[PDB]
Amino acid sequence: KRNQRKVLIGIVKSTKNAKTATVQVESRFKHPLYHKSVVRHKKYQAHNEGEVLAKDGDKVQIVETRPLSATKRFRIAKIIERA
Amino acid sequence: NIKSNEKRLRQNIKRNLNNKGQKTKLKTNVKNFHKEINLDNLGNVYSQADRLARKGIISTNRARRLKSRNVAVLNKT
Amino acid sequence: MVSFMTRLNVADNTGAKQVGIIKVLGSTRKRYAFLGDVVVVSVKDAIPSGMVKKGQVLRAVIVRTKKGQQRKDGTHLKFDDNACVLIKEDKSPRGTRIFGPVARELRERGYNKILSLAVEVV
Amino acid sequence: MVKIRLMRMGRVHYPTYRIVAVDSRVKRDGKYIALIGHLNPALKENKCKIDEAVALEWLNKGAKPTDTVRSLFSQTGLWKKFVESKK
RNA sequence: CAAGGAACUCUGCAAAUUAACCCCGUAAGUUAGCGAGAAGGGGUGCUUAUGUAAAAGUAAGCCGCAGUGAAGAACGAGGGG
RNA sequence: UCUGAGAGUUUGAUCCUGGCUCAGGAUUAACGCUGGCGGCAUGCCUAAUACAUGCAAGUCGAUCGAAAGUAGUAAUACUUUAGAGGCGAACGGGUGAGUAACACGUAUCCAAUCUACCUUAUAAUGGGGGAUAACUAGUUGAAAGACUAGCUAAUACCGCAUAAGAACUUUGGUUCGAAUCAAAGUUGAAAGGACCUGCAAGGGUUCGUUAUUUGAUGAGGGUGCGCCAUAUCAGCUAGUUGGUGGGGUAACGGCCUACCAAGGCAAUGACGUGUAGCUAUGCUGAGAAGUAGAAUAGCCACAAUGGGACUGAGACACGGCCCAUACUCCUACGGGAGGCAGCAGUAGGGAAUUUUUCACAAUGAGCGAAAGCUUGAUGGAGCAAUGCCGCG
RNA sequence: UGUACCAUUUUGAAUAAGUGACGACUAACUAUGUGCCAGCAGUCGCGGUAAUACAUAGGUCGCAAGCGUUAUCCGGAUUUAUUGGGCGUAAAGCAAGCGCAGGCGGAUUGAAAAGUCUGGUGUUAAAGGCAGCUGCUUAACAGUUGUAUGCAUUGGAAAC
Repeated sequence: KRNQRKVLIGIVKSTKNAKTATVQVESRFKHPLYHKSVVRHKKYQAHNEGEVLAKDGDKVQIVETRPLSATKRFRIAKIIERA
Repeated sequence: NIKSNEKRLRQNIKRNLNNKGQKTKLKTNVKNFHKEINLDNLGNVYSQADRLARKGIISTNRARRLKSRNVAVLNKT
Repeated sequence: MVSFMTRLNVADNTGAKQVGIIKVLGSTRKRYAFLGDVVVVSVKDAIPSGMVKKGQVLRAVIVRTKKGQQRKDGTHLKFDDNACVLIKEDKSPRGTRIFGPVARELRERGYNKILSLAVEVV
Repeated sequence: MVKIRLMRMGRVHYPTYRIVAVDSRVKRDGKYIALIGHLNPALKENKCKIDEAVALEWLNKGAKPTDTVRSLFSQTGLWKKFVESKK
């Protein structure tokens, strides 16, 4: 089983769009020449299958997959509890 | 212009006509299968698709996809 | 029957989209230019990259007429617009290509360069 | 068809070929997959050493030698270790 | 009233164009109210079906050169005193 | 283990802040002067401006018939293919206009893909039909031709028989949507050429055909991260966001479609502006790195300009087709033809960047069992002090 | 392509040198003429009747089949200061305050482990750069082998 995965913990902003949720990710990277460390946001997309209704504050995990549609590209893999 | 292109201009036309004639009879058989549904009609459709599946007129994956979507409506029962 | 101060289309590649009559030539009080008759004109609308700027005065040969004119053999040719070509003082157009059909009565007067460059003479 | 061909890597008047495992639809002296020894077809008396390692793999998963490559495959004994292991 | 379209003339005077309803679309400028119906375009007839409470609306079809088929409906743009 | 040089210049004179300039290399360089040779490399950066002219991918008779020609009394044998047919034509050449983005570098997944020639291995390479080039006759034009009616053969096409396993669904159970099994139903496969043998019967060899099972290979799709300036660019976007049914596509997918909702991106810079092919690399620097993307190589885009689609497995095709646009050329006024950013060469610009040169001898590619053919790819020669090096 | 090359092969010093500067920076100095005029110039600046700066002559030196000038890139330039700059008087602290976002932020214990460190694996085309070597009569040059770098993934560590 040689398919790869990107385990990136995110945060669900809003699923107002029907059965589709918006997740936010914070990757920490070193600035190329200043050597300082900064963390940036990059919103991602995963559609609600219906198992759990993620409200505000739900932070989950994401796995790769085929292109499900334009601007909707990844699917949920593992869900972590609220806070 | 170079000689070895207008010769191909002659050869292509007749097989273009032949392939169009085959494509349209595929299409009319498929229409026949929509207007009435039975095993015999779709079996004719399978055979007629496999005729071109031997050659490169229709892409073979197209043939399989269409016959799959036809067995899909066969599966109404 | 193109007359004095008659804006009319242009039928070559000089870029002279809209041109008006300024005087009909050949005699006093001509007041009419049938097929073939040479007129002087003044370009009132052109294309930016044209060999003739706006406001020049030039002589032109009419080719197409809306009113038409009876021909000798009985036929009566008639177009649906007014056209011309931009000649340069002997017989030759200021352009290289001619758009649309051109009448035949230009054959006798001269202008054989136009008929050579014409797409289809009628 | 992936073809074992010649690549004239060298100065003027001095060809110096590295034997190449390159596809048919590739120009001369272009990018390839694996390297096959080299050649200096001006110096004689075994100036034509070849790796013998991945060339046999290429032949065993599809490869087409050429006449100048036929020559090199002849003396070194590639045929007597290839066509018999074929069976 | 054919062709031309202000060449008339002291001046587009007079005459000519647009015109109703519905639908797109509307600039510069401004005292922020306006400009503005700005400008510039599209549809209307009949029949069936679908329309909803009526009708507008929508789909299909038919006819004529033409479908507020007649009658009644704003011609604008730019600059200046 | 690598390696870091300064100097002149504001003052009556001094220290400092600070700017300018020079001492070092490098060029797709050019200009002035001078100029002997050899070797190596390089030689439009301006106009992806327009082009006189010649050559740039054709091959195959052991595919076909037929034609022409030669030996032959004849039978026959040999040479070429105008045409039909096989492959090649999509590689190889050139240029960098466009493109600020999954275009490129790079790491990946394709449970989303396909891939003829090449590769392991298997089943068969049966029998019919109907057609058409060429030819002839005619119409018709100087020709390009075009059209009209008969004639043909094939490895051109089309049915038919049986499918080893496939292809797709039906049924049963297996494993962590994939894969494998069992049974059923439907369905589709060829082409023969040359040769040996064989009195024959028939058997076989080489070249060829289809269906199959691994691959090699190539192309395509998607994502990560990186990959310009500009806020004297604040909102941008309505197939845009998401779902449903269908179609479509090699495959995923608002890609399209009929229905529903208004959503989505955006200061961590959306949208816009201008800029630019990206990368390896070259020059410089000790270095962090600054800088151009030369020759060359991987990837990308293009073929007068703009669209469309056939065929091909692979093109939306640099010297294929249709259409339109612009330009040019030829003509017998009836009509046509073309797309030098291929190699040379011309015109213009520029200050400036070369021979209308030879050969497949070698690599190669393509075809052809084989002889062999084409190659302005390539290899060579001519020119240039343009650069590096050596010798006078 | 009789090609390079070889061969006591023929003759013969015969068949071949220019270029820039000379006040300093920066090695190289005298004379004649000109006399704020002609002209020079990268910077400082030279000449209004003794000019080592202008023009020439002689001489000298710096390169040399190339020498100079112009144009572009990096350096020197720490003159964009991450390595590697300052803000009283030399350019530079907003007139001051309340303050969202963001940046940074006391001590102690545990966990996870993104960063952080190290282990393996894969990968990062050739040429080119570096070093060795080989072959060109030797460098110019051609070729061989070795040589970095980054990323993904995987085993750990657990100071911060």
